[PDB]
Amino acid sequence: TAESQLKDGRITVRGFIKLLAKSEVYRSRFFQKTSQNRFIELNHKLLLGRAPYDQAEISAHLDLWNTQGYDAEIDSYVESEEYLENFGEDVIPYFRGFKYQTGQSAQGFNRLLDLYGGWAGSDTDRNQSGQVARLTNSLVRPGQVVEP
Amino acid sequence: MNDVFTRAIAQADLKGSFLLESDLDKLASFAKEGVKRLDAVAALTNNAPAIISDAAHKLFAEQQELIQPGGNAYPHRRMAACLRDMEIILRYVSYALLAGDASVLDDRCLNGLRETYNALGTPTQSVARAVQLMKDAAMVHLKSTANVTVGDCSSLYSEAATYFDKAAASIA
Amino acid sequence: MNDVFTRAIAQADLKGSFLLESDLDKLASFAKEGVKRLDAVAALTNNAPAIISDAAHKLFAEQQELIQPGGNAYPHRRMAACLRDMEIILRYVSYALLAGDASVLDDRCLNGLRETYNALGTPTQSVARAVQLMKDAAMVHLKSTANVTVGDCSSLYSEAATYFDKAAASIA
Amino acid sequence: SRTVITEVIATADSQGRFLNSTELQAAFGRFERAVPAIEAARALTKNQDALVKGAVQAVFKKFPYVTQPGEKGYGDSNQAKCARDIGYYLRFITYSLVASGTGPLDDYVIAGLREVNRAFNLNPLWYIEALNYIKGETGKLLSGQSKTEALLYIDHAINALS
Amino acid sequence: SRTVITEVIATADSQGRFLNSTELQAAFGRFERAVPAIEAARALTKNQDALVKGAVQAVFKKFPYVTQPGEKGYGDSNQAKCARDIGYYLRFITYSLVASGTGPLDDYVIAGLREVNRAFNLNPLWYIEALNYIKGETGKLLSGQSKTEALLYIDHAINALS
Amino acid sequence: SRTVITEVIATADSQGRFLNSTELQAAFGRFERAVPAIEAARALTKNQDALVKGAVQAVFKKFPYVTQPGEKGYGDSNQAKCARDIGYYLRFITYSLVASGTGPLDDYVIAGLREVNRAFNLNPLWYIEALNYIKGETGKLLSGQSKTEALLYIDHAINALS
Ligand SMILES: CCC1=C(C)/C(=C/C2=NC(=C\c3[nH]c(/C=C4\NC(=O)[C@H](C)[C@H]4CC)c(C)c3CCC(=O)O)/C(CCC(=O)O)=C2C)NC1=O
Ligand SMILES: CCC1=C(C)/C(=C/C2=NC(=C\c3[nH]c(/C=C4\NC(=O)[C@H](C)[C@H]4CC)c(C)c3CCC(=O)O)/C(CCC(=O)O)=C2C)NC1=O
Ligand SMILES: CCC1=C(C)/C(=C/C2=NC(=C\c3[nH]c(/C=C4\NC(=O)[C@H](C)[C@H]4CC)c(C)c3CCC(=O)O)/C(CCC(=O)O)=C2C)NC1=O
Ligand SMILES: CCC1=C(C)/C(=C/C2=NC(=C\c3[nH]c(/C=C4\NC(=O)[C@H](C)[C@H]4CC)c(C)c3CCC(=O)O)/C(CCC(=O)O)=C2C)NC1=O
Ligand SMILES: CCC1=C(C)/C(=C/C2=NC(=C\c3[nH]c(/C=C4\NC(=O)[C@H](C)[C@H]4CC)c(C)c3CCC(=O)O)/C(CCC(=O)O)=C2C)NC1=O
Ligand SMILES: CCC1=C(C)/C(=C/C2=NC(=C\c3[nH]c(/C=C4\NC(=O)[C@H](C)[C@H]4CC)c(C)c3CCC(=O)O)/C(CCC(=O)O)=C2C)NC1=O
Ligand SMILES: CCC1=C(C)/C(=C/C2=NC(=C\c3[nH]c(/C=C4\NC(=O)[C@H](C)[C@H]4CC)c(C)c3CCC(=O)O)/C(CCC(=O)O)=C2C)NC1=O
Ligand SMILES: CCC1=C(C)/C(=C/C2=NC(=C\c3[nH]c(/C=C4\NC(=O)[C@H](C)[C@H]4CC)c(C)c3CCC(=O)O)/C(CCC(=O)O)=C2C)NC1=O
Repeated sequence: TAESQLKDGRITVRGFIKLLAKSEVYRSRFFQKTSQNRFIELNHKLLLGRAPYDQAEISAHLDLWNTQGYDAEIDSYVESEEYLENFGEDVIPYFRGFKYQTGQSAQGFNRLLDLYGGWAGSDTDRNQSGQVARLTNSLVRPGQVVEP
Repeated sequence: MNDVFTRAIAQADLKGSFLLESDLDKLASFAKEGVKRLDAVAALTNNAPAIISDAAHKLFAEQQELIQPGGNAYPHRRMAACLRDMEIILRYVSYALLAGDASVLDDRCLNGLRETYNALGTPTQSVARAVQLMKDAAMVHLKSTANVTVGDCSSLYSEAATYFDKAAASIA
Repeated sequence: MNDVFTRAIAQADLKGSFLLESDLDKLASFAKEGVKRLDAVAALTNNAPAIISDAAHKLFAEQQELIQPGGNAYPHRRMAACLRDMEIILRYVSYALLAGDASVLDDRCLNGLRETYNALGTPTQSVARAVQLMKDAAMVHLKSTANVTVGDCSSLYSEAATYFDKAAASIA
Repeated sequence: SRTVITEVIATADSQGRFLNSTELQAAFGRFERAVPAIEAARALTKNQDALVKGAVQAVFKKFPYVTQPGEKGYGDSNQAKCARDIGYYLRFITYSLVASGTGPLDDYVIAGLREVNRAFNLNPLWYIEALNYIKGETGKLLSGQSKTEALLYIDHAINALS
Repeated sequence: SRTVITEVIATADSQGRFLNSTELQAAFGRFERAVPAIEAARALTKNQDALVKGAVQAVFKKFPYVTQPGEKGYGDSNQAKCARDIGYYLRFITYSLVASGTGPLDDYVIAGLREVNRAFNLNPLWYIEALNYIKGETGKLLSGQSKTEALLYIDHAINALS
Repeated sequence: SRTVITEVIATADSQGRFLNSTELQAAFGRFERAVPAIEAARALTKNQDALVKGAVQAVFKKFPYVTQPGEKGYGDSNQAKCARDIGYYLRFITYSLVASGTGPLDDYVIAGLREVNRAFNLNPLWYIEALNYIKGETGKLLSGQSKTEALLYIDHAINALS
């Protein structure tokens, strides 16, 4: 149905991205099997092409979800000014964090490298681990390292 | 995500065989007694503000050094995040209680929580204590006989206690 | 996206007065025949590919210009689009039937559908004939008494015929 | 609104596929106990006057400060507004009952409740206590399954307010 | 897997809320709908090998050429592993009955079906009409309430194959 | 309807003479037989439901292998109709007890029994075992004469089943 909508032109490519993000595949892979941290990382990486820049992004998006639901959480990504300026209505999202994007922290590059995992790799969730979050400590302890 | 039925099914499939008669008996008993489970899940859902508030009162009346300045629940943003985490953990416990399986809890609340709380400096011992206090406040509510028919639900009490203990032992 | 219950609540709130006795009684009736309604929508869902295939066969037989080069269903792409539209129409018809209200059909399936075909050059008369043949096949598959307990469902057949017919009229 | 049929149809249309076993089972689960819900709504639609006056007087009792002059509770038109408010809540509980879901309750009371309540300076505990009294007396006016449905829906309203 | 319980939890989870009345309503419908389904699963499991033999010979009777030399059904391995495939379909239909949802079918069979049928040239019609034979045989194997459930899942498998 | 007096009438009317000593004496004898049979039938009519149900469970207990999926009796309706069958035969036992002859039995059930059983695949041995259960109880329930002719009638019933 979404592909037919796109072919007719009732929805732009951005609206189709929104529909796929609200689809059951996106949930069953990235939301339902993962903590909220991993979900925010994946949302940034997939709908914005960038890694999270700081911990306030995680806090804001977790509160947005807890108060308004998955649909509002997704809308905050696609209707954001950043998606509209970078990709707009008619461009497919791509990994733009590899080249310096205006306003990014120093870490966004390293975090996108940590998320990437190569051209073959993927955000599967069928791993033996179960889609754990990668950037839990790189976001709140951006520089240092701690052992338990 | 899983429940009891899908867990038995997955075990049987990984083995490659139909579900045996005994396992069908177990799932039939589960479904037959699931009405008590619905009552318990409702007891958690409907009183949840009371559980959260009583647990918060007790936690901050026994562990003062959280609400002190420099304590890690000092401002309203940190106190609000504390209460929000308490509610979320209680929510996933009620979920896992309805499902009969703790997989949703271990996959959405507990698979990266100890690491997050360590990376934020929050004392995971106090978080586990908060979870146990919520367990106590909830058990005061699951044993309520008002508005429900009398019966025995020791099994559901044990199951909910083990879910709270799973949350505590996977945060602490 | 309204059902009979939501619609009736809407008029009741438009008046501002409580729901009466008679309307609530007919809603309870609607609930009682809800099982026959669920079997009706099940009969529609179960046989959807067969209904689409037979309706398509009859339609393409009656209008050979659709198939021949220059027709509106000539290439494989346009035939696939035709069959997909037929299936979507039947899907929304079953949606409306289970909801018991034509609101599901009209609110999303029929808004811009009428003029999209005209802008595409699609003859809407052929679409009306397609959904009419679909209605015939659906009636045939609905009167089937195999594998189900027998009873009166004439209101269900009339309601389904109204849904198919108003879908035809709105498209045309 | 949002009734069991409504989520069933919405979820089925989201994947763009017909209603499979699970959706029909959910619709059946709603249908088979539509009758305790409707009989409970019938039982608590006859007593609406007793319900509204009892709730208003219980709110006055529990909160003495909302009775004397110098506040919103005092006033003939204000008390008429209180009675109208309680009648609206009870009517939307009846709508939730007949819908066999929280839909009418949601999109009549719960949605946009906090800021609407706040911009007019009304204590949420007021209506929470009113609904608590409604809970108390509907526990006895209704027995068994109808009582269960009532308790659940009025408490969902309370939790929304609280 | 997508069941009634799991779909309820995922819907109340993605919205960040507790389980309200409608969700427990659907859960209760599942719980009491379980018993016919469990009995249907017991019957299909008891009558497994006979059903598989019947479906295999139905494939061969309706598709007589398939067993002729030079193509798919020729040779002992392909018959034994036809039996294997029908056993898989039957096992997952019973799994979906016990779970009272189309989870196991949509996961272990329906997801990825067209690609592997295309890449091995397995005609779907063989499986569609073997499932039709099982659909018929449950008419005299089951009866009453659970027959509707078993027919419903046999039916979903047939629709997905087509 | 060949009660003893009925074939008395048949023998009388077949030829031209009136009724002689033998048939009058036989009619007298039957007319004292009428009593103990009448208390037997009354006692059995007093003990209807427990006896018929116990017969049904006895049929289960002596024939457990059918009780699996495989009974023609499997399912609530079919077990209930087993019970109603036993009730029908108990009806006919009482009727033949009153009639002092096999009249009801041979007229209705014994008439065309074997071919009906063949058509409906109902093993008589089940019925026979049920009547052996009835033997067991009627050994206690009735005494002396009533017992004796009741036992003889249900013996003839066994033989009819065989
Ligand atoms: C919201 C509900 C909805 C509707 C109403 C709908 C209809 C619909 N049909 C379309 C194309 C089409 N539709 C048809 C079908 C018609 N032409 C033939 O003559 C048949 C007789 C007749 C079918 C009964 C055909 C042949 C096309 C292909 C035209 C093209 O590809 O440009 C399109 C645009 C392309 C696409 O779907 O990818 C839409 C939106 N789709 C929807 O999601
Ligand atoms: C969806 C499942 C999920 C949960 C629940 C979760 C917990 C979670 N808690 C957080 C912070 C926090 N968590 C707490 C709670 C602690 N403070 C006190 O010591 C208490 C003992 C204890 C609570 C009972 C506090 C105070 C913060 C804020 C700390 C900060 O802002 O640095 C954060 C990150 C920043 C934020 O929320 O503002 C997460 C992600 N993560 C998840 O993926
Ligand atoms: C809409 C959501 C929903 C609710 C709320 C619900 C409650 C519910 N509880 C029931 C019985 C019951 N309820 C309880 C639970 C209580 N008894 C125990 O002692 C505790 C005090 C407490 C639980 C810890 C028990 C034990 C039964 C009887 C068990 C049975 O039904 O066999 C029944 C069946 C009536 C009966 O057999 O008596 C219902 C419908 N069902 C639903 O579909
Ligand atoms: C763009 C060009 C184009 C192609 C190629 C095309 C294929 C095509 N062939 C058709 C008819 C058919 N064609 C065949 C022929 C097959 N069966 C045997 O005879 C042979 C092994 C084999 C051909 C060598 C058959 C049997 C049908 C009837 C199918 C049916 O009605 O079920 C139909 C259905 C038309 C109808 O009757 O409603 C299509 C769509 N359609 C197109 O628009
Ligand atoms: C879980 C999903 C679901 C299923 C599988 C379902 C089948 C279903 N059909 C039923 C009865 C029935 N169903 C029908 C409808 C049929 N009779 C005629 O043949 C019509 C052609 C046809 C309408 C399409 C009728 C007339 C009855 C008996 C009357 C009654 O429901 O009380 C019943 C209730 C009593 C029973 O049969 O044991 C169920 C559960 N209903 C459901 O909600
Ligand atoms: C159907 C949707 C709906 C709701 C939910 C509703 C509540 C409500 N009551 C109002 C007025 C009022 N309501 C009250 C009652 C409160 N103050 C005290 O008296 C009591 C303790 C307490 C009741 C338990 C009062 C005093 C006013 C006067 C105006 C004001 O305070 O804003 C207002 C402001 C606008 C108006 O209606 O005049 C709202 C929104 N009204 C609605 O149309
Ligand atoms: C999860 C459940 C599951 C299914 C359903 C399944 C189907 C399946 N069947 C296969 C082969 C096959 N399946 C068949 C079936 C045919 N045999 C007879 O002739 C009949 C006409 C007909 C069956 C009704 C045949 C002939 C092959 C071998 C074809 C080949 O090797 O290319 C294969 C390729 C792997 C192999 O068996 O070597 C798959 C994946 N596999 C699965 O893991
Ligand atoms: C006085 C005249 C009379 C007779 C002779 C009688 C026996 C009798 N048994 C029948 C079938 C049946 N009979 C039974 C009971 C038997 N099957 C089980 O194995 C038990 C061991 C056993 C009970 C002792 C059952 C379960 C059926 C259903 C089989 C079918 O419908 O094909 C039927 C077919 C009609 C129906 O479906 O109800 C009759 C008439 N009932 C009568 O009113």
